[PDB]
Amino acid sequence: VLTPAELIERLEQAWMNEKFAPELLESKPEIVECVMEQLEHMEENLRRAKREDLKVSIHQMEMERIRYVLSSYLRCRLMKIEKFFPHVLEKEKTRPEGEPSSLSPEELAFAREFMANTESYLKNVALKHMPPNLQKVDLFRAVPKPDLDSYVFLRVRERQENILVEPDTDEQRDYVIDLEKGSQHLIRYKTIAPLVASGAVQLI
Amino acid sequence: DEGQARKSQLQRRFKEFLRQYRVGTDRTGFTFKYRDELKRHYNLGEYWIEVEMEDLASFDEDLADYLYKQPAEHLQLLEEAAKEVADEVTRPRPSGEEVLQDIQVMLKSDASPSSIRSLKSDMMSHLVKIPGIIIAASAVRAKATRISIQCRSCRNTLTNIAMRPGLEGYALPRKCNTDQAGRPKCPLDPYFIMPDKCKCVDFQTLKLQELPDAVPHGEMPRHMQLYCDRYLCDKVVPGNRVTIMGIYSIKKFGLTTSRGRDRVGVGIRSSYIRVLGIQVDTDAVSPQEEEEFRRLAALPNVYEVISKSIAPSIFGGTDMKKAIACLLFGGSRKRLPDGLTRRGDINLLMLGDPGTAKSQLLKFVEKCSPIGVYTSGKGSSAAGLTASVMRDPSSRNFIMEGGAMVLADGGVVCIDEFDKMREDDRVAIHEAMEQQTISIAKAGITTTLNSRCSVLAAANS
Amino acid sequence: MDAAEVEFLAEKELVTIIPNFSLDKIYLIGGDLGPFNPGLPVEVPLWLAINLKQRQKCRLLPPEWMDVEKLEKMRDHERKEETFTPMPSPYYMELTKLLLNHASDNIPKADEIRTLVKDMWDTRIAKLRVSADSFVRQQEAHAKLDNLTLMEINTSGTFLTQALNHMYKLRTNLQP
Amino acid sequence: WSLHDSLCNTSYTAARFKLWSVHGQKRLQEFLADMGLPLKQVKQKFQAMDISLKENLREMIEESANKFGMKDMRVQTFSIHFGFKHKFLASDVVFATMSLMESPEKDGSGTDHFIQALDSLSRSNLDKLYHGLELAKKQLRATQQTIASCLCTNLVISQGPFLYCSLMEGTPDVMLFSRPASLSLLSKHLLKSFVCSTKNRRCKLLPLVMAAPLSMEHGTVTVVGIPPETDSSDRKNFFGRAFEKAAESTSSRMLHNHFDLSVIELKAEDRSKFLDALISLLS
Amino acid sequence: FCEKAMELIRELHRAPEGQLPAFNEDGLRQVLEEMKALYEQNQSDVNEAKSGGRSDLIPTIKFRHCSLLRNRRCTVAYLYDRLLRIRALRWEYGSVLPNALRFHMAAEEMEWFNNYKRSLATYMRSLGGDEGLDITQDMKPPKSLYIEVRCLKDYGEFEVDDGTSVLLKKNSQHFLPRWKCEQLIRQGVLEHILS
Amino acid sequence: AYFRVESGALGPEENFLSLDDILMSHEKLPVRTETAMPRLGAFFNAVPQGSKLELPLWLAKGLFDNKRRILSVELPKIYQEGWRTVFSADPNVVDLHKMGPHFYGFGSQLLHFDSPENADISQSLLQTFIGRFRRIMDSSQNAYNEDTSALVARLDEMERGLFQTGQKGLNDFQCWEKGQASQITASNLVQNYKKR
Ligand SMILES: Nc1ncnc2c1ncn2[C@@H]1O[C@H](COP(=O)(O)OP(=O)(O)OP(=O)(O)O)[C@@H](O)[C@H]1O
Ligand SMILES: [K+]
Ligand SMILES: [Mg+2]
Ligand SMILES: [Zn+2]
Repeated sequence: VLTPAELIERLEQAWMNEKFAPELLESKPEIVECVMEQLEHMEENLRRAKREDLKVSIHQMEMERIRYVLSSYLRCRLMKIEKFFPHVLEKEKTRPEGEPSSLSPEELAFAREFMANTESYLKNVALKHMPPNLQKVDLFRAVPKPDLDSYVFLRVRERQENILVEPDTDEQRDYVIDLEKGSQHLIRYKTIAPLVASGAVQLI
Repeated sequence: DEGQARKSQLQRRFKEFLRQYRVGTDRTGFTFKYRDELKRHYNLGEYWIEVEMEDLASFDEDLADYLYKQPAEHLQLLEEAAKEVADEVTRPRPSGEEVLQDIQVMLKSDASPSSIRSLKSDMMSHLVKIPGIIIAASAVRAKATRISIQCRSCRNTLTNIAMRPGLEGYALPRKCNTDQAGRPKCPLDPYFIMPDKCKCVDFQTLKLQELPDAVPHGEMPRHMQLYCDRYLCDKVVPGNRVTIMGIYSIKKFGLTTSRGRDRVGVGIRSSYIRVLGIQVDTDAVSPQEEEEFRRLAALPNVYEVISKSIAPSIFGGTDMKKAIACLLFGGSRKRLPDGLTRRGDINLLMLGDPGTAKSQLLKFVEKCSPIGVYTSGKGSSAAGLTASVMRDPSSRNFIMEGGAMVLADGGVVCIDEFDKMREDDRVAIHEAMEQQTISIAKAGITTTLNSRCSVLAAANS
Repeated sequence: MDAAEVEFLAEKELVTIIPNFSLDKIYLIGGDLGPFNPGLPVEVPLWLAINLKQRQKCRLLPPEWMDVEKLEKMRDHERKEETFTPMPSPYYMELTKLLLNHASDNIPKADEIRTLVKDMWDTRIAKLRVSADSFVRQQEAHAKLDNLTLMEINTSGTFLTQALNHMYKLRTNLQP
Repeated sequence: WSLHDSLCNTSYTAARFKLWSVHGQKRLQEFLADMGLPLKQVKQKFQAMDISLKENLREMIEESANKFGMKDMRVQTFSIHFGFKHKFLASDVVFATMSLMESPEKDGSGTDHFIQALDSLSRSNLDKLYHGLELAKKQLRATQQTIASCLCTNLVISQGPFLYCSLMEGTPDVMLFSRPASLSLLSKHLLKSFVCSTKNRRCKLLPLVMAAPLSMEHGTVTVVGIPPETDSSDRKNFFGRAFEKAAESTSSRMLHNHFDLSVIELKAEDRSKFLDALISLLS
Repeated sequence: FCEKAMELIRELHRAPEGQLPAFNEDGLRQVLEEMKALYEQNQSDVNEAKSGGRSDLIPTIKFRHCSLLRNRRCTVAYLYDRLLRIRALRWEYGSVLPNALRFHMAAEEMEWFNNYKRSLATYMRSLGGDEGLDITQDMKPPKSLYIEVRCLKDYGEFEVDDGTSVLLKKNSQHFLPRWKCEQLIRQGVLEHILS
Repeated sequence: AYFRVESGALGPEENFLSLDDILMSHEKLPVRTETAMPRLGAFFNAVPQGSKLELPLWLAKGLFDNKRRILSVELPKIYQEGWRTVFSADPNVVDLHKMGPHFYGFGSQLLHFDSPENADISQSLLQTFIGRFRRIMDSSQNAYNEDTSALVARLDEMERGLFQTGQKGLNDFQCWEKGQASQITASNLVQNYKKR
């Protein structure tokens, strides 16, 4: 079991990773549930305290900071879900059992509702009035996919060796580098995405 | 040594002013105003800054006092300090930007101006602030900042000789420094200037006329010569009303009396102003202004608002004030593929009874138009309205001088007393009013000028 | 990320204050904040320090590295070197701004400190500009930026990354 | 401002030099000559003036004023400095705040003018303070012009027990003095100038009643009363109760809305009537 | 050919700040009518190609099919961009829209907005034990627990706590907790005073 | 919270829902017709074989096939050797706004037609971007509270996006340093709706 301070540390780490990643990252139900529970317990405890105290104000300020971080993180995830909904749903549909999910159940319900609402609107406003063979729009092709070739700044948390930098399509130009702990690099996201997933690097 | 120490101390103080000056408060925030401006301008490739005298006085009153009393030396020290600070703000620099550039320091103040008439001898070599109107501008010419000289006989060279700013020359060495032994002596005046070794800046000369309201009763307006250089060059054009900060100075020509100088009076000298800063008076758009203009254009009654703003002192004339608004804005000039042009300017004639504010309307439009010229038909001629051919005093050749409709190009020309104009003079305006050009074929000059102006005329029946 | 969020991150750094009130140990989710006793120093996060100062409850103490001699040595070293040198704090600019804006009465020689921090910031920004120009001009695929702080990266990161994305797409046009 | 403008627009020096007169300008020139200050320097903005003249300015001004019959040129006050630039005397801040609050720019309401004035007192809104300084300069010039118009035309007429001056709608700047606070301050400055510039000894020991138009729709006039102007005045005012007693005895339509009882709103037609009662009440 | 759909696209492109113009009903109907005309001509051409074995008509059929696809693409892009602007409305103003903004939207767009609003409310309710977390608040990092607010317009009663309310009238000032004033500040009803 | 669909013109295919891509593909492109085209003569009744026409890029992309059955495509003059040589001399002085607002996006999509000059078009587009980067970066990050009309006059649509990003970064830091980044303000849309 994590200490509460470590829990807030992981919350901030996920916040920044989601803020800079070009795609929807992996869901973290434990972090969200634990943080919400911590906020609820702190609110209850403060309800037992007197209003005039300095301690109550300090506790409230800390809770405000935690709440802001959680809200911003969830907003970022929701924006990504709305931007790429067909592809998010497709990835979730065909996921292997062992592999971790990128959607919480509630996010999944939200995404399904978003897709159905948008499709029904498009059908009812224009597509039903088009010629019979033009009535189907494949939303999978109409909505752009995440661009995984984006450049990101990262800080190394755990040393990594033999990372393959590919400057272009030509193989002969590709070379290899080392990532040392504490070092900071600017590199394409596609090369280092598994390291973001495992926690070896932090996106800044 | 002692003079060097004093100069170094003053330069250090100027440098500290540039490094440390700040604007703001502890409630809001703070900005290192001049250091930041220097850093941004240098990155943009614009090697100049403008310094407020009040800020310098706030940092160090003695520095401002020295700059006012002895502008030349202390301005040079301030420019050196500016160059030093520009290196520190931008010091690691990208390839092809190794060489540090000189910085021109402009001067600006909030003090009340003084008139041309008030410029007296006791103010010579001082910093002065003068309002006026630009009446003439010269061509852009090259002025040496650094020269290298070479000996005719021995090819001995002296390099990187600094030049004085302004309208001041240089006296070459009389004798060469080569060894007397072995070689036949070098001739007197052995040194010549090496063309390709010279570093030059752009320079300009201007005539500044006194403000019309400042002229004493019954006197012709006076003017003064202005010397501009570097980024001050080509900023103003004839017709601009300006306030200039500068050094009241004297032309330093050769000491010798070459061509047997024979002046009508002895010990007389020619004065001029060495310009250190220019401020154009209303009589680029900031983003705040642009947003405000977009707000005005979107008002549902903008047409009514503009009409109400035209000559608000006149009691009625709502339809004539609406038509003048259209003339001020104008139409769209077009060029068709075949090369034929369609004009976008609007011409308006007021023909009517006496004492109906026709002249007052013309006077307002002169002030309101971005470019506006007021003339009288009685006091005009065909050459005066379009353009004239005359002899150049210096060259002994024919030149061209533009008239009212060349000075009003891109704006409005208000012709009062249009009925009093002679028929031969009126007829000279037909081409300019429609084709918007002036064709000249006289005295060996065959050229065409632009006259894209709107005519606003008034006359009696 | 915007600058307010980098400042939010910077506000989690620990500073020392002397309170004028008494309070028992506080068990914050982030971590315990020791007992507060009038006249004695205690370590708290920067956000709480600023809040207590604004409410007239504490006096702030400058960090150890906020010393004119040390800062002058650091500025000289930064100017001498070619890469980025290690900074006294990962949020030196934000800490300087907050502390000097809110507690200059508590920090002697605040003007000199501000000027030295400004000098360091200018030098490092110029080094970052050189790095970006070299990245684009030489057509690199990767770069190392050690000892660079979050605020420095955030000042021009979006522009550089967008330019690099466009340049990569232009470099990979011909691949079918 | 410039030293010349400050001398011309300060009620103290402006009243003692009688600058509304033709000989007052000559007296001011004599004062400046006694100082040894070049005219072009005193007409320049104080900040831009040469520093050598500023070294002993307060002492020399005090000495010259003493020679010219002004013994109270110097006052104990306070100043505040911050930054490199910002320096203010207390009275400057007072004047700027007053001008922001009593601004004649009617695009903004009076609750809107109150908000501007309150904001200006915070160092974050420094631009508002400078704007208020400019407005204060304009208001001071207007005050001096109105005082000159009143004194030159003999508009301050002595009834038995008090002096009476009435502003008319033909007056140019009347709009700037319709608000009660501006009218009160103007009346005090006018009384000081009048007491300095009058010959009759009796009229120097009288209080003042001043009226100015308020609303041309309802025909209402603002009436203010101030006590006699003396160097040791207790600053005590009896006009509120006198006004209430005159209105009751005469049955005029008066409104007490100002927090000061010496400022009233009166129906213009009743005015004449009102005044007679007041006279009979105070004589 | 596809110039009407190009007008549809240009209208939106000319307003890159996200404002919602009035729904272009006539333009949409024009595009649909053109699509029907193209489809009928193509159908006649296809029938003739089958009947008489004329190969020369195939390029014309391809040309018309491409034109139809272009019209469809422009229509769908226009509608989707409008949906994006409407979605932004929810996060910028709130759950209840001003009537001025409601006027520009089509009825089907209002139905879409209502459905999206319901889905967002459900998700926000599902996060926590009770009432969940309303992630439409806390849009900026917090600094102080309390703030000073000035009323920019008359608004009437405003509930601080269930027990107590305060009357919002123009140019009054209140010292209040930030989390109760954030929404009204974002809507332009209150102004945040810094001193 | 409003983010339009982004351009995909520099990639292998453009984005279906991108307004910029639709406007870009509206632009014309010279073609030569390789087959008689009946019943469309009214719009250019048959169009004879070998005729020369200007078609929108979307229409040319639809009819084009690698074996050149219906039409063959010719490059616009802007992408031919004559102008490529001008670009190499100094890419900073060419006005890419007048020479096609979507200069890079249009040139990128021309590579779909398998011209013999594909390698030269590709290399030119890259060098032009590299040769113009420093000026774009400097002007965007150092023009503060000034008129930028002359700084973006010659930039194309893709470059104007970068310039806006650079200005945003400069403005955000200036606001933070001046203490304006902490005030809670009315939303951007509310400001543009209720005060514009
Ligand atoms: N409608 C008006 N409103 C205000 N002032 C007016 C009006 N008409 C005339 N005036 C004033 O009366 C005088 C008219 O002189 P002005 O030179 O403007 O007349 P004019 O119509 O041009 O006459 P003229 O044909 O004799 O030259 C000016 O003082 C002008 O200000
Ligand atoms: K001669
Ligand atoms: Mg006339
Ligand atoms: Zn020699």
